[PDB]
Amino acid sequence: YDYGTDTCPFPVLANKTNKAKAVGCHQKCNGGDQKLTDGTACYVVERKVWDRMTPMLWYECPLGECKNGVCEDLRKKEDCRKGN
Amino acid sequence: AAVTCCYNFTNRKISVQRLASYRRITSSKCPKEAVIFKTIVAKEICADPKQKWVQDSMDHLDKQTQTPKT
Repeated sequence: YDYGTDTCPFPVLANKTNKAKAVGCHQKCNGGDQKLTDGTACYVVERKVWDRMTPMLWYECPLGECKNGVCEDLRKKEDCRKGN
Repeated sequence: AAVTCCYNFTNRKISVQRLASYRRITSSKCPKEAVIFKTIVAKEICADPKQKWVQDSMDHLDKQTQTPKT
């Protein structure tokens, strides 16, 4: 009973724009490595940090761009929050 | 409670015997509206709200919740 490795829900953080962004660019999914598509907007934030972020409160997040499943640092920061 | 998004959909129907519950992604902050099915072994699977089987499966799950038999 297998499912595609690209079908798992992915953790995100919302911002002041109209679209949330991915927390990192990869995660385990259905026994394999779910890598988001190259060029996906992401935050350079580890899942373990995201797990314990206080909901609702605004943080400053490091912006990035996915390449080969890694959120590459864009040396820019923006307001982010857990909870859409 | 809305802290995930679906980036792709499954491209095959899930037999309803495998399905336990579902949640809808309606937030415009996600790339697309989605349905997340939770299976009987706690897998979370993103699915297209526009496919009949997805809509039929939500209907069937809602009917079970509404008419349990002791």
